[PDB]
Amino acid sequence: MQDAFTKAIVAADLRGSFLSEQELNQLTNLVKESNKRLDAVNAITGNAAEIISDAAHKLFAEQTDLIRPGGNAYPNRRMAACLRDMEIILRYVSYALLAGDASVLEDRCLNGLKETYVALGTPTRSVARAVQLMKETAIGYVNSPSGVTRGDCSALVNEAATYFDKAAASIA
Amino acid sequence: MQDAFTKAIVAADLRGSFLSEQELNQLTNLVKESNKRLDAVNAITGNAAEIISDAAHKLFAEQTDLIRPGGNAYPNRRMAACLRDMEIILRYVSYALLAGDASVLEDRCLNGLKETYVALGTPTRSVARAVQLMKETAIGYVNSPSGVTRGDCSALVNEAATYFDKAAASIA
Amino acid sequence: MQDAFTKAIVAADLRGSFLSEQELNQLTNLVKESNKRLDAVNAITGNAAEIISDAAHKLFAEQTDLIRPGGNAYPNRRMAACLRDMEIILRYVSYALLAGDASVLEDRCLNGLKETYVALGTPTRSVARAVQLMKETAIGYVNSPSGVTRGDCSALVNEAATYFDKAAASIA
Amino acid sequence: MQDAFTKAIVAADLRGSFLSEQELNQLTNLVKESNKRLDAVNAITGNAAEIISDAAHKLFAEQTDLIRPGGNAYPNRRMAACLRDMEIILRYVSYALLAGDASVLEDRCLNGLKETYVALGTPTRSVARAVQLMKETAIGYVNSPSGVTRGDCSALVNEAATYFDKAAASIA
Amino acid sequence: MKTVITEVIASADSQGRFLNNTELQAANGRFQRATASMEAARALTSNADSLVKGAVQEVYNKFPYLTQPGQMGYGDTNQAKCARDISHYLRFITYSLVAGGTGPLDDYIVAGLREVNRTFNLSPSWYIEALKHIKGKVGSQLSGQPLTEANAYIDYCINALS
Amino acid sequence: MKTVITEVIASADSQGRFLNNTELQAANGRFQRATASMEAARALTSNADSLVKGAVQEVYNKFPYLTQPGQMGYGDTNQAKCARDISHYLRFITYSLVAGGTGPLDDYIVAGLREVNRTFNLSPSWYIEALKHIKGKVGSQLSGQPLTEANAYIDYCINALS
Amino acid sequence: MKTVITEVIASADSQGRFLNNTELQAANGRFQRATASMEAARALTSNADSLVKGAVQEVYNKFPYLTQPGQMGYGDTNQAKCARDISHYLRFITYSLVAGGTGPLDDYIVAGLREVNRTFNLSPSWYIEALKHIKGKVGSQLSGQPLTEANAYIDYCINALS
Amino acid sequence: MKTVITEVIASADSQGRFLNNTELQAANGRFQRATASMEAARALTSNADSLVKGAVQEVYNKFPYLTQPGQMGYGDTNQAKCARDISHYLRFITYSLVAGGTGPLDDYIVAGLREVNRTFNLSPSWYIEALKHIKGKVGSQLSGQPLTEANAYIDYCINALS
Amino acid sequence: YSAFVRPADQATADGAAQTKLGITAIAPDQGVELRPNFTEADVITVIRAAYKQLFGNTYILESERVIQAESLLRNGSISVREFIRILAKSDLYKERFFRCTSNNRFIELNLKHLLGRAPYNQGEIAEHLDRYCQSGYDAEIDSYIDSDEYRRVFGENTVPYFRGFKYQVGQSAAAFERMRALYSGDAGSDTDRNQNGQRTELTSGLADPAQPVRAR
Ligand SMILES: *[C@H](C)[C@H]1/C(=C/c2[nH]c(/C=C3N=C(/C=C4\NC(=O)C(CC)=C4C)C(C)=C\3CCC(=O)O)c(CCC(=O)O)c2C)NC(=O)[C@@H]1C
Ligand SMILES: *[C@H](C)[C@H]1/C(=C/c2[nH]c(/C=C3N=C(/C=C4\NC(=O)C(CC)=C4C)C(C)=C\3CCC(=O)O)c(CCC(=O)O)c2C)NC(=O)[C@@H]1C
Ligand SMILES: *[C@H](C)[C@H]1/C(=C/c2[nH]c(/C=C3N=C(/C=C4\NC(=O)C(CC)=C4C)C(C)=C\3CCC(=O)O)c(CCC(=O)O)c2C)NC(=O)[C@@H]1C
Ligand SMILES: *[C@H](C)[C@H]1/C(=C/c2[nH]c(/C=C3N=C(/C=C4\NC(=O)C(CC)=C4C)C(C)=C\3CCC(=O)O)c(CCC(=O)O)c2C)NC(=O)[C@@H]1C
Ligand SMILES: *[C@H](C)[C@H]1/C(=C/c2[nH]c(/C=C3N=C(/C=C4\NC(=O)C(CC)=C4C)C(C)=C\3CCC(=O)O)c(CCC(=O)O)c2C)NC(=O)[C@@H]1C
Ligand SMILES: *[C@H](C)[C@H]1/C(=C/c2[nH]c(/C=C3N=C(/C=C4\NC(=O)C(CC)=C4C)C(C)=C\3CCC(=O)O)c(CCC(=O)O)c2C)NC(=O)[C@@H]1C
Ligand SMILES: *[C@H](C)[C@H]1/C(=C/c2[nH]c(/C=C3N=C(/C=C4\NC(=O)C(CC)=C4C)C(C)=C\3CCC(=O)O)c(CCC(=O)O)c2C)NC(=O)[C@@H]1C
Ligand SMILES: *[C@H](C)[C@H]1/C(=C/c2[nH]c(/C=C3N=C(/C=C4\NC(=O)C(CC)=C4C)C(C)=C\3CCC(=O)O)c(CCC(=O)O)c2C)NC(=O)[C@@H]1C
Ligand SMILES: *[C@H](C)[C@H]1/C(=C/c2[nH]c(/C=C3N=C(/C=C4\NC(=O)C(CC)=C4C)C(C)=C\3CCC(=O)O)c(CCC(=O)O)c2C)NC(=O)[C@@H]1C
Ligand SMILES: *[C@H](C)[C@H]1/C(=C/c2[nH]c(/C=C3N=C(/C=C4\NC(=O)C(CC)=C4C)C(C)=C\3CCC(=O)O)c(CCC(=O)O)c2C)NC(=O)[C@@H]1C
Ligand SMILES: *[C@H](C)[C@H]1/C(=C/c2[nH]c(/C=C3N=C(/C=C4\NC(=O)C(CC)=C4C)C(C)=C\3CCC(=O)O)c(CCC(=O)O)c2C)NC(=O)[C@@H]1C
Repeated sequence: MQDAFTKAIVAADLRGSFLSEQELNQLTNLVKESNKRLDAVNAITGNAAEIISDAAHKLFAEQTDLIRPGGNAYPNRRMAACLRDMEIILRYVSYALLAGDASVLEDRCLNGLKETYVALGTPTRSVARAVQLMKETAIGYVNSPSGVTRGDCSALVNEAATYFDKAAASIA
Repeated sequence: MQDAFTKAIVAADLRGSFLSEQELNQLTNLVKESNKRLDAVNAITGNAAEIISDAAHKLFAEQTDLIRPGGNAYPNRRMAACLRDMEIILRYVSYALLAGDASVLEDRCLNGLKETYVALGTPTRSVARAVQLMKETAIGYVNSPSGVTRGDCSALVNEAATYFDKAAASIA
Repeated sequence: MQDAFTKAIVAADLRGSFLSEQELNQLTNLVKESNKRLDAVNAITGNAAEIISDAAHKLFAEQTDLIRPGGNAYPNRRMAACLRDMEIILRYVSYALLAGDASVLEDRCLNGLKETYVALGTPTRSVARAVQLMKETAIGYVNSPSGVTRGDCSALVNEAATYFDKAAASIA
Repeated sequence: MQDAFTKAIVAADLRGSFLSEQELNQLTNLVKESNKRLDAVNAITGNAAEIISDAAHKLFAEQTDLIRPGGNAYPNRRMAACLRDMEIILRYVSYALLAGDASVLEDRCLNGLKETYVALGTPTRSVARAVQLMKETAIGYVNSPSGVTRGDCSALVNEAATYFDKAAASIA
Repeated sequence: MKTVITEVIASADSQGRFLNNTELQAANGRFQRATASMEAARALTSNADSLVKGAVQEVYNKFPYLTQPGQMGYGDTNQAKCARDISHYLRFITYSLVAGGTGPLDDYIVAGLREVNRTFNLSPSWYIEALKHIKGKVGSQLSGQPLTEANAYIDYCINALS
Repeated sequence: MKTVITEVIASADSQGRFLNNTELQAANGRFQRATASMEAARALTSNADSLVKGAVQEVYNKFPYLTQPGQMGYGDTNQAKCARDISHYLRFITYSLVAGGTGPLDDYIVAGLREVNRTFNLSPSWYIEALKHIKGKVGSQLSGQPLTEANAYIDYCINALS
Repeated sequence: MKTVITEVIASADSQGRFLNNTELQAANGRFQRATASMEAARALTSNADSLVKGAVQEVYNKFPYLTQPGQMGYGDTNQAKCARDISHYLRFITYSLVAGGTGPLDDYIVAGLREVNRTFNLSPSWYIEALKHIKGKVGSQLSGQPLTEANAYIDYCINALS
Repeated sequence: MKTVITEVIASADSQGRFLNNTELQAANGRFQRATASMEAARALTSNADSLVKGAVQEVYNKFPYLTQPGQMGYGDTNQAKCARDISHYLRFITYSLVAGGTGPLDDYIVAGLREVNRTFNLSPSWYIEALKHIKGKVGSQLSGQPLTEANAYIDYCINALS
Repeated sequence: YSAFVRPADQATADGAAQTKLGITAIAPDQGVELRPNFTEADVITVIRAAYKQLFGNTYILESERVIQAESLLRNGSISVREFIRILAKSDLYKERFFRCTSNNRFIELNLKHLLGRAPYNQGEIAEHLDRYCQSGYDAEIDSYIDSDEYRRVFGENTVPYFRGFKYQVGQSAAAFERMRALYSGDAGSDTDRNQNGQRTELTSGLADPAQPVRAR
């Protein structure tokens, strides 16, 4: 796989050099944030079931047809899949968030996904929509926890967003 | 898979409706013919070996080269394959005939068949020919049996033909 | 595998003889009962879930320990297994009932079941108990259905019993 | 698998009780030693290759026959095995040492080992000997490291021993 | 999709052999029965609606609290859905009668049943009642084999739900 | 052994599911047919002998040279065997009618047919004639469905032999 | 059973390599955290009972009808069970805190959760409330990391239940 | 590449489950340690060169004959290479400290070490000395945990080489 | 509201049952699946596993290991089931783990190495025995990985696992008993090189009438 640290290494390797002092200071700082980083992840995982449940409800209220005969979320079998999918994407996103790198998400999850969806006749648009719906709910938790020391998580929040968005984009 | 009944269902499903009374009456009558339908199938299966044997003889009387060194049916090994193939196709056709639907035949059997033949360098034309040869012999039995209650099987006979022909066409 | 018909055949084979007229009349009558036979099976399958559910409740009311910490049905994971098992046994029994022969049941389901149970440390006795509990409930349905033409099912009822019992015995 | 913590849990479970305060204090203290515990492991892993190399030399100086034609360590093939084996055992021992529990070692490593050795014709006694040879060398490192804060590791040292010995015993 | 006809083909196909007498016998069975099956379907199809109303209703009697505010049974949207859903179950049942196999049921309703229900917190119980109530009504309009068939399928779901 | 009943069980078993309506429908088919099947068996069983004589005989007419010295058809031992064998074929056929499946045939006759025949240099052709001649005779004593059934099975062998 | 320590061993074992620095780092993490974990456990263990009462109770407020005759919540046996069960959940949670892994939870509670619940018609919902109510109480007796830990595990179940 | 963080993800991923508390604990460990790790790297990076010179040198003292004509240690090209190589080892070590895992080492240095060395007739021994000499020097510039970390990794290679 | 809980009598627990059989985590199996983008390490771990599962758990020397099959995994172009086909088509497996043991022996051991199950019935063992002369050995092993259930579970991109010693569907009796015989202790492994040569753990005698009994 890859993650923030490993990445920087790899770059350095091809130059053939020891790590730049500048570059260390990226990682040094990254460390400092860890604690924040972690809690973020924890928040997602903790609320997982809900995040999904929620997003779904809203997805189906919007695009009624998906659940109607002839739509893509009908019948049960399909419905199930659609739920499962959302979850998966989420799972990955989380992973990334911890790693501090998109890769894992892109490689295992997003790669080829669009085409699959196309071949099946799944409407890519709707999938993307769902991803966002999820995003917002998720951030909701990340950003409003209880019993955590109060401070600024923005930096992490935005990175979270980006991950969701890469997802949305590549699916769409 | 699919067959006549299942099919009608599926259609109805996408409309989102119960089966129309009109539509039932298609199936109701289809049932009535069963007995005829069955015997037809029985006749094929009963004579199977022969049908093939026969068709082959005629195939090779026509296209002498197939059996000559450098041809496609030479040597033994190849010959064997060619016989086997014919049989298979037949097998499927039968299946369809029972189901009351092309699908099974198309999906399991015909799909990709042409391409195979191409890749091998098997002359698609000749294959098609064989299929017909078979067709005629087969009908021969379907239509002239022993101990069966005398009646009109035409309807079934024609449907049989069609199946053979879909085969011929998609191979060719 | 085996069943009532096949069985009689096999016997006849070893004698080297055509079937006795007497012997035919066993099978002839067996046929007549079919309809009854079938409904019996149908009743079990129809109520399956319940039969089990019921039996379990009673099993655990009796042998409190099984469900207590350190017992064999504790914790959840184990519990699950124990339920699953009961079901299986039932499933088989049904099979037999249709066939009109113990064999199927004996071979796939019963043979070496005891030993398994032993190796695991599961108390064979309790298993057997459950089987009976099931038996009684099952018969309950077989014998008291709704919308069926009223007549005598005893013959079948008893044969059902026997199957259950072979089970009980070989487990125990 | 199992380890010190998990173990205590399991015990508590069968009693059907919450963890004793007394019992917590076993684990609480166990934690405190962690740092020591860790370094111990680190020392083994760090010296691994050598520990073995060493032990072997001594093993073969003692039991000359093993390396002579007809012996068990001859020819190369066998020799290799014997080396590999030693290593494995070691590997496990280490694992245990970290876990704070014999189990892991007993189950994966020692279980069935005697019987294997028997079937092969390997002289169990010699194997045991090797294990000890290893033990002593290993302790050597555990107990005399460089750059570590000075303190008492005896407690750990002895537990280490025991693991080695369980090995020796069950093989022998 | 699992029907008598499809299966025998499948089995024949797997072994790699022509449909022989064995299978045809089986098929014949399906066709003979159909006459009864078909009848049942015509009966359900006609009374659909009325069955649906009755069922939905029942559920509420059985579980009053559902109709209270803040619950699932509350507010028309949900009621509409509840209706729709049961319609579906029925729809499929008819299908299955006609197809002469559980197939239709399996693929639409059963497969993925659990997870759907879990994620939306639909209690199987409810559906069940619906069905039972139905079964009871059906037990008047039909009789003999037609009836028997109707039951089988209805139940099959009960069992799948539970 | 392959009969209708055994198969559905098998299929049910593989999937790991209870016998549902689907399979029972199939079974029913087998049972309804049996009445005809059974009749046919009673007819063959009775005329057995006569059919056998006629067949054996036929074969010799068809292949005169067999009866010449130094051939297979020659010398009583061989004739006895020839008789025996055909008896068997018949025997099994009856069985299969009753069992309601090809099963009996498959396991006794068909499986390993080729190699046996190869190693002892029995020409399939012969048997075939026997059968055909039989089929022709049977085509008098029987009628309607009973007949149809008889044929199916007889043929099934022809096809297996060839 | 899944704890930090067991896993790294497992991973090390699979690859067939000694525990190197990589794994130890991980282990160290578990140990540092333990101090907080341990604290939490001591707090839950002590107030156990009171938490249990409160939860059970809550459930009934949330779902009044349960206490009505002919329901599940009704009649002492059931109440006893209900109590027992929740106790368990709690018990395990403590365990898991101490073990430093979900392991204990997974193997006792989670594995087979669904089917148990299905066959006995226990609605996950109930348990959930119990937990939530608990979580709320715990959110007073504890603070900082100790708290955080407590939550994690409690939740983990919520998610498994739902 | 194997680091703490990557592994837990991997394991989580395989099972198909979310990262739960178990893994996070592990991660936390990695992060706490990093501060020491990072320090060590800064120290090695700075003194690199000097360490390298010293090592190369050492090797020659240890194995005088290498510097004789017709040997490997002889002629500048070889000396240059020898230097380069050790630089590499060092480089990677730093990497690994920072990455918080053996990963970097494994993939660059270790995998395929043997065969390379065999085909070019590089004696592991040599490298080893280099390392040891290094380790000794490092044992001055560093202290406490920073040191400990440095060692671990240095060794890990010794073991891989031997 | 008694909330009598109590230690109970037996006090078996989760763990004790399996330790009694001695599975020590062989019965529980965690499948390993390859990915189109994978670390070389991830390929290594797969190779590691593959070797064990299909081999006796016997020692494998670097010389023994076939590098050409290992090459290609990194590349792609070899399905992991096809990778596993290359092994056993290997001389290594045929000359050792095939020659010594009787036809019955390797059938059971294949059926173990390639699939967790021990053989449910005498007839299916016989089916492969029909093949021995019927067709070339390579076909018969090919037939196993080509068999449906190999495909059904861990069909593609998955190392085979000893799913035996848990409930698998359609296990005709003595699943556990036979498997108990066929798996020694976790450390213990079938040995190409062994005293008394190599004989079938499972009694030829049985496979129909009784459950097997074997040293553990
Ligand atoms: C960010 C979205 C929100 C937020 C986060 C936040 N957390 C901390 C500090 C800590 N958080 C943890 C949590 C963990 N560390 C671990 O090792 C684990 C896994 C076992 C967890 C769950 C820890 C230990 C700390 C340090 C001590 C403490 O929290 O008291 C901060 C403070 C800054 C820092 O980086 O230390 C912040 C801001 N707080 C919010 O309100 C945000 C919405
Ligand atoms: C016979 C009428 C003619 C003929 C056929 C022929 N076929 C092959 C080889 C193959 N043909 C097939 C057949 C099928 N593949 C499928 O998927 C299906 C349906 C399930 C069929 C009908 C395939 C796949 C092969 C390749 C593998 C095989 O063993 O068959 C050959 C031999 C090819 C070769 O190069 O040896 C032949 C000859 N060709 C003739 O000469 C006839 C006109
Ligand atoms: C059609 C190609 C030829 C023909 C057929 C024909 N068949 C019947 C009637 C029946 N045929 C069957 C046969 C089967 N039913 C089964 O269940 C099976 C499998 C065991 C078979 C093989 C049956 C049972 C019947 C009903 C009774 C009977 O045999 O008469 C008819 C009569 C009309 C009808 O639709 O039933 C006919 C015409 N006859 C021809 O002239 C064609 C050459
Ligand atoms: C339930 C009535 C009693 C009980 C049973 C029980 N069984 C297990 C575990 C297993 N049971 C089996 C049995 C089977 N193998 C087969 O071939 C068949 C059908 C022919 C069956 C029914 C198997 C294989 C297992 C082991 C693997 C698994 O657990 O899935 C348990 C669990 C105990 C354990 O640790 O394995 C139990 C509880 N015990 C009770 O509590 C009841 C009295
Ligand atoms: C015995 C425990 C119970 C019982 C059964 C009973 N059934 C019948 C008759 C029939 N039952 C069926 C049912 C089927 N036949 C099939 O083909 C299938 C598969 C699709 C089924 C499920 C049928 C068709 C009949 C014939 C008509 C009828 O329903 O009566 C009887 C009558 C006697 C007999 O069949 O010989 C009886 C007695 N009756 C009892 O006492 C129990 C309730
Ligand atoms: C025992 C056999 C010998 C010994 C050990 C010893 N260690 C410490 C203290 C520490 N050891 C470590 C080491 C680790 N902690 C980790 O997290 C890891 C993995 C990344 C390791 C390798 C740490 C961090 C400490 C704390 C600081 C320190 O080094 O002192 C002590 C001090 C007492 C204590 O309880 O920690 C001792 C005695 N020292 C010897 O002389 C023994 C032969
Ligand atoms: C009736 C007893 C209760 C009720 C029903 C109800 N259903 C939903 C939501 C869904 N219902 C289904 C069920 C099906 N959809 C299908 O496609 C099929 C198979 C053909 C079935 C059986 C599904 C899939 C859903 C999920 C989302 C959706 O349907 O759009 C709800 C809403 C729950 C929510 O939170 O969204 C309700 C309320 N209504 C009542 O009043 C009863 C409690
Ligand atoms: C009759 C058309 C011709 C004939 C036949 C004949 N058969 C054999 C030998 C065998 N024939 C069979 C056939 C069967 N035996 C069985 O058990 C079964 C299945 C129930 C069948 C169908 C077999 C197995 C043999 C080989 C062993 C044996 O001795 O029976 C012979 C003798 C040839 C020899 O060399 O042994 C003959 C002559 N006899 C004729 O005159 C016809 C040409
Ligand atoms: C509380 C909200 C509800 C309640 C509980 C209740 N439970 C049962 C039965 C069982 N409860 C469990 C749960 C567990 N058993 C375990 O081993 C574990 C893990 C440690 C759990 C969580 C189990 C196993 C059962 C089923 C078997 C049994 O007999 O206990 C019942 C009785 C159900 C019955 O049909 O006998 C009840 C009532 N009681 C209430 O009032 C709420 C609805
Ligand atoms: C120094 C201890 C001795 C020495 C060095 C020397 N090395 C080679 C050749 C190679 N050494 C390596 C080492 C590396 N190359 C890499 O890419 C890596 C990992 C990043 C390492 C550690 C390799 C791969 C080679 C082979 C390729 C090459 O030779 O360029 C030589 C050359 C030997 C020859 O050409 O036969 C030498 C001389 N020489 C000394 O003075 C010391 C004894
Ligand atoms: C070395 C100190 C002594 C020694 C070793 C030795 N072992 C074997 C053969 C085997 N070793 C094992 C053991 C294990 N299996 C495992 O999985 C593990 C770790 C969990 C171990 C340790 C096995 C199964 C074998 C069989 C290998 C095979 O069949 O190829 C031998 C060779 C004997 C043989 O004929 O194979 C030897 C030499 N024996 C000595 O002589 C030393 C005293």
